[PDB]
Amino acid sequence: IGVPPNSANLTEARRRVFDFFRAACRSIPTIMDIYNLQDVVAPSQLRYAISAQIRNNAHITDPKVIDLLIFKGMEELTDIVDHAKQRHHIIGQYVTDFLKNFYTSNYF
Amino acid sequence: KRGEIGKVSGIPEEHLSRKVIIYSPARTATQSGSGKLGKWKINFVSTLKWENPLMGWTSTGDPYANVGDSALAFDSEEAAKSFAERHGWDYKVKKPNTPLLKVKSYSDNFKWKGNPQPE
Amino acid sequence: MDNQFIFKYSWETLPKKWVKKMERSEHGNRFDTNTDYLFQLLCFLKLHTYTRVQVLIDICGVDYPSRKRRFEVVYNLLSTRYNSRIRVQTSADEVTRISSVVSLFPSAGWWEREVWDMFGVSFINHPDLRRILTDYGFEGHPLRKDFPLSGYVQVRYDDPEKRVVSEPIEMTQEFRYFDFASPWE
Amino acid sequence: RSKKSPMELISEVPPIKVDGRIVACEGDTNPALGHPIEFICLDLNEPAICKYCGLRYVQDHH
Amino acid sequence: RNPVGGARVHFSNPEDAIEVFVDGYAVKVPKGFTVLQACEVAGVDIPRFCYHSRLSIAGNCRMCLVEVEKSPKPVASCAMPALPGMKIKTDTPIAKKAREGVMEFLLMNHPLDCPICDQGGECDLQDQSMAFGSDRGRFTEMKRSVVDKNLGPLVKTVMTRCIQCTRCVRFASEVAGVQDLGILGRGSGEEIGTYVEKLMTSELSGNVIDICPVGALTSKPFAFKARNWELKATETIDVSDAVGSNIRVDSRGPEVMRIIPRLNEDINEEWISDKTRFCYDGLKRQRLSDPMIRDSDGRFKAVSWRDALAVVGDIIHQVKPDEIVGVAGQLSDAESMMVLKDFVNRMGSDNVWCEGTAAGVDADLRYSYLMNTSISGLENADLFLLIGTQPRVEAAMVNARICKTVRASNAKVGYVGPPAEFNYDCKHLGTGPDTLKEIAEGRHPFCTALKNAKNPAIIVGAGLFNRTDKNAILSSVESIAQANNVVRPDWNGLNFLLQYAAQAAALDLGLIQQSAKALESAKFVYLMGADDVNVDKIPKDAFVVYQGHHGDKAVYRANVILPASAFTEKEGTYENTEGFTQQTVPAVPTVGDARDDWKIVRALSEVSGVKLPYNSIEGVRSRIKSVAPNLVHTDEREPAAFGPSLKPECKEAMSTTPFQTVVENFYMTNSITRASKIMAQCSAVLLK
Amino acid sequence: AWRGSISKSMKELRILLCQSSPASAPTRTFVEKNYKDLKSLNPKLPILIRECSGVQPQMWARYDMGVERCVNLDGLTEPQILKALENLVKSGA
Ligand SMILES: CCCCCCCCCCCC(=O)SCCNC(=O)CCNC(=O)[C@H](O)C(C)(C)COP(=O)(O)O
Ligand code: SF4
Ligand code: SF4
Ligand code: FES
Ligand SMILES: [Zn+2]
Repeated sequence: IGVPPNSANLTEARRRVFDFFRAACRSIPTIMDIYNLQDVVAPSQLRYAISAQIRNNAHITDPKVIDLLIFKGMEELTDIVDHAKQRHHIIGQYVTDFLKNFYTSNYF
Repeated sequence: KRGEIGKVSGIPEEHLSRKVIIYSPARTATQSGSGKLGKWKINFVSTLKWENPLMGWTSTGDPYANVGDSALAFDSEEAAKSFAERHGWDYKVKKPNTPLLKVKSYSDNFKWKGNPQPE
Repeated sequence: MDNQFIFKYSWETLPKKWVKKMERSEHGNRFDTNTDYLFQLLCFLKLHTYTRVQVLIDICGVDYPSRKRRFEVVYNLLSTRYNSRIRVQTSADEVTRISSVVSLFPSAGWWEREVWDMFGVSFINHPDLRRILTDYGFEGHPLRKDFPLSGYVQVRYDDPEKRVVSEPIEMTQEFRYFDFASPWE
Repeated sequence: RSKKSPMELISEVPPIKVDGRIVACEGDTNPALGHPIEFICLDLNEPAICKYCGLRYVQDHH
Repeated sequence: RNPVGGARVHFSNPEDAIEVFVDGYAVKVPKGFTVLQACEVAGVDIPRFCYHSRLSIAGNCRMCLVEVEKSPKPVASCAMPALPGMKIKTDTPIAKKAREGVMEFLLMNHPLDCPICDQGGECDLQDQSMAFGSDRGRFTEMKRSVVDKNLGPLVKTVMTRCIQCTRCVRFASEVAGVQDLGILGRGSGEEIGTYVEKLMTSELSGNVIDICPVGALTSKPFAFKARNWELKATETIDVSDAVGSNIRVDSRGPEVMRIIPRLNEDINEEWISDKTRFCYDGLKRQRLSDPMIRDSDGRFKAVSWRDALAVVGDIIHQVKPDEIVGVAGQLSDAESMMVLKDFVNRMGSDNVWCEGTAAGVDADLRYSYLMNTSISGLENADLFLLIGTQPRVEAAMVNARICKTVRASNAKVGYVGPPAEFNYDCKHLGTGPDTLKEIAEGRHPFCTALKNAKNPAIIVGAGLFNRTDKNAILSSVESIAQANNVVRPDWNGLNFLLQYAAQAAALDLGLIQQSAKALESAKFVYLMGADDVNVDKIPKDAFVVYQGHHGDKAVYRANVILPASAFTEKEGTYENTEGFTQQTVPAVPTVGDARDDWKIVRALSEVSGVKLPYNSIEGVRSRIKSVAPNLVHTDEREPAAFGPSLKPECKEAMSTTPFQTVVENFYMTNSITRASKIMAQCSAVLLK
Repeated sequence: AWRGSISKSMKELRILLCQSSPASAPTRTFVEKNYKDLKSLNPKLPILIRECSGVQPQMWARYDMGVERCVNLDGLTEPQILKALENLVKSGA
């Protein structure tokens, strides 16, 4: 339905994180069989990829930032659910050094 | 520090670690008016600009080539610092140089030049 | 009704806590209110007998990257019966959510969606709030002063994979910014 | 002909003869279709070159 | 209100501050501060054509007219001194119609050559005409004209478009110090010129380009190259000399178009030297773009970075732990010199010094090689004792301060050294250290003049450090300083003048030559931008590796060559003669396949088999904090800590040879100017 | 005795001290009266003095291979600073 108002405390933020992750999982088979990909990728590893993406922003403290990040998460998920994203965009998107940089360019 | 707004901005992550310079541009020497002072800008160092090998046009691959000049102007140093801090850029503030007004009088043109003492 | 009559009556009739800032000029009567009283103020202006604002013209948005409340959403309104034009504007933020007005004016849905698309200002309890103008998978909000004019990504056709793909931008000729601003102004 | 660039083609036009200290150059005979008027003080013995057209003016007297 | 342009008002007398009403808003200004300056304090910007804040006040062009309640006629705000309780009026019909009336007269005889004027986009005449002017235009008769007379290879003049504001004349008479430009004639038709064939032959003679408001005087090398709006303005510093003058590099794409001085009240004060201004041409001349390898037959063949670095790392192992001498350059930021020093030290050798007069300079207490008195502080000196320095060709922007002090405060100068031409009256005491011995004795009236003069300054040039009796001469000048009491807790008089940009930072990092026998029996020579060190001293079998951006002489005798980056496309820090540390901005991209100096040195270090703690520009700066921490504090005016009493005694006799100049051609000092086309033709007719 | 045998033990002895010197005052008092006497009997030894107002009082030393053995003297005394220089010299040999 409509956009949730806000989260006053971090407990509601964690609850919304869990709800978003659960919804993304319940939507994992439809995106498996709508893009016509069954054997190329198993549904298991997408769960780990989503978990890693969620855990990436672990240092966020502001509840509003958490809410807006979760909203962007639902937006991306809904875009993927519809046959709107380009073919195999998801699989490509969701998968000393000093000398190495020096031999290529000055800007590293 | 505090790059949460940088995280939610949606811009490519590799551009969040750019080093930027914050300064107030000084008055040009070729003009005497001071109607272009007191405004602070963030200076992304868009150094890499090669030359197109068909017509000599200046090509570029840096998305921030002219952002800090054409747009994104701040009315104060604090606003620019807060902006760069919010977007998680490694800023480096450069304080501007201000002219020092000195007592200048027209009569100083015409001095007694002392007394013709032997020397 | 006369522009000054709207000024006087609305300022006297309105609750005092709703309007933080208000302006009268020939350009247009302006009511700068808080972010949370916006819904109530719009509801009052829609239903009151003397001030019957029935149609919402558009929902604008201005980015000021020099103040704490960076964005500023502007609601242009029109009173068809009394032939007046009132303008209500509030201040927003990158993360602050502002109450929607789709319940009052159903036409505001697309304008709120495009404001979210361009400036990234979310709207509370807005049904089906998603990007409307920019393409699918777009990253960043173009109308912010931060967004480069040319953008971050390009579009081309790649032969190894028979589809249209995207790369980081590589301009053949950079946008030449001409600084015409001069002193004595 | 096109082998003569304007660099070496404007130099083959003989300098104009005029009396007085200064002369007004407008380019075309119609002032609106020429360049902005350019008064040049032709006092040196070298011909004075108009900066817009490149036409050279020299003083017949003296 | 706040002052326009952020101008700072210095109240030398808190009690004396007359209060005036600029437009009804009362402000307080000290004694003096002519009506124009009072309005400047109160945030009101007044039109001006003849008034320059750096020159003497002149009253012509009548453009800054304002209305004072107790004045019948409109007064020239740029000349009328402030009085207590004035009611000034700026936005008044009198003070306005005055401005349109004056500017109509200004524009009635101006030529119509705006599309071809090189100052089209930044002309004060048209910018003020749009704001403070009437659009109609009434003049219809024939205008006047003035013929153009050549002067200088680098000052293109079109005197037709010259409002007679006499600003150039006052500049040449006061700041430049050479009187060659003057105003000739009477009435309508007065010209400005030298009246003869002479050209402006002055070191800071290119500043007439900026100071002239209209496009009458414009730079000849930049003739019609570009417009101001299509120029990206970058604020960097200069490396041509050791003054470190602030500049403003203007670039259109990947090349530098022009260099414009930047205001800095403590270093250069809105002026720059010609060598600084016109060295931008060299950055696009013959430059090293790819690494090269010396062949068996002497041919140069470009290779990849991996190949050349592999060759250098293979050859460096074969040599002894000693004989790995590495010489820095005069154009090398502090980070690169630190990386070079660390790299050489980790190889077991300590033969590292700075290009140009670094044989045995102590670099020990930070005042024996520094300009202890601030450059802005030279204006309070009452006597100068220039010792073998000739600061007209080594430091062009210090002679400006010296001449400004001489003409304003009427000081005395006692130049000692080889014969030279000065912009000011100087008393040539002598040519050698015998004159110093006389000064320490008093066999001349100048000893009495120095003893009776408070706040004296003794400037010692860097050339004296090359002499074998560096310690004896330094002890002699120190005894002169102590006996005459020029150094005080409230005023430090003794100071030294360096000549290279990368010299103060080189001495701060502690890289100093220890033995005069180096570069003689040492095989591995790492010439890091040292383009002028005598290559005849290096032995034939040395495998000299050259790291630089311009190759003029060391390139011929060099083995494997690593291209470098100039100062306009790097970031590292440079230090001033007075200990001021300031950074550089990467205005333009690097040409060819070249990297930063410190990056190349660190890559060589890693290839050679030794590991350094740092791998980024931030890591090098942290390392510098442990060797010369003052090089990482940019905006700090830290004074000298200790006095000169800590120096041990030097009992050796001084010398018998008079002082010798160090720079012969002012226009060819570094490889940037030595490879420039404009500088070469400037150093052909402007030599004398 | 030990003062003379420093040049053959290390090279490039660095001393850092603040200008205001809330805690660098002992270091300044050490260096002012124990520099001329040291360098007079220790020729051809670079003993660098770098101030950089707003920095801690370190004391560094570079040996033959470039190894670096900083000694922090923030809260020491002049005899204790001298003994720190002692143990710094002996570690080099
Ligand atoms: C095909 C897939 C479609 C959708 C793709 C979407 C991919 C991106 C997903 C959204 C990315 C986001 O950042 S949206 C969600 C962002 N939310 C957060 O990052 C919460 C911050 N972390 C915490 O609260 C805790 O540390 C926590 C780690 C939760 C637990 O650890 P503990 O309990 O010990 O405390
Ligand atoms: S000096 Fe100014 S007004 Fe005169 S022609 Fe040039 S741009 Fe136009
Ligand atoms: S040449 Fe330039 S500075 Fe000199 S009087 Fe003319 S306009 Fe003024
Ligand atoms: S600017 Fe003051 S009279 Fe010319
Ligand atoms: Zn013509």
